[PDB]
Amino acid sequence: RRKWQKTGHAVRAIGRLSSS
Amino acid sequence: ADQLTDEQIAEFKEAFSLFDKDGDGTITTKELGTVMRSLGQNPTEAELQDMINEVDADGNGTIDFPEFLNLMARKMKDTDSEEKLKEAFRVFDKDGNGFISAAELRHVMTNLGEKLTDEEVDEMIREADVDGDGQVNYEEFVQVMMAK
Ligand SMILES: [Ca+2]
Ligand SMILES: [Ca+2]
Ligand SMILES: [Ca+2]
Ligand SMILES: [Ca+2]
Repeated sequence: RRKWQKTGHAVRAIGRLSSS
Repeated sequence: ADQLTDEQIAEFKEAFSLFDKDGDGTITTKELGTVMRSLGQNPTEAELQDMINEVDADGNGTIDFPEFLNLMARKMKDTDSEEKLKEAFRVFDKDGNGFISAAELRHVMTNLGEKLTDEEVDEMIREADVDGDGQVNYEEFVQVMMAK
């Protein structure tokens, strides 16, 4: 359930770590 | 903001598990690097260490769950969020035609280690497919990703 969201959280974490 | 419900914490814990391959509770440069490359990125060792240092509150060289949780709980400004949502869209949009198809979604999830059936992916595409064109654009992408 909400596998798309779980997956999205990971991808988003990478973007936040890259810090622009 | 950090007024996370247990349901949200559990969801973030599962996302953490995609990185934490050996399940020891910490993310190393090796693990972070593996995930980024399966997504098409090519980071250097220094870049990986620098990324970990950003959230390494205890200085142990790795990212544990509490640190990952704080990273995800952080609220950022609009001009930051928009750009980051766009960067995220680009990851799934493999062929870069401005849309996300079933194949591309399945591809990113498969590389991440998740086992999806052919039906599950098509079910997901239809839930987010508002305008009914079989694919998912940026607006539909933002709605599904940031849901809850
Ligand atoms: Ca680990
Ligand atoms: Ca740490
Ligand atoms: Ca596409
Ligand atoms: Ca659509």
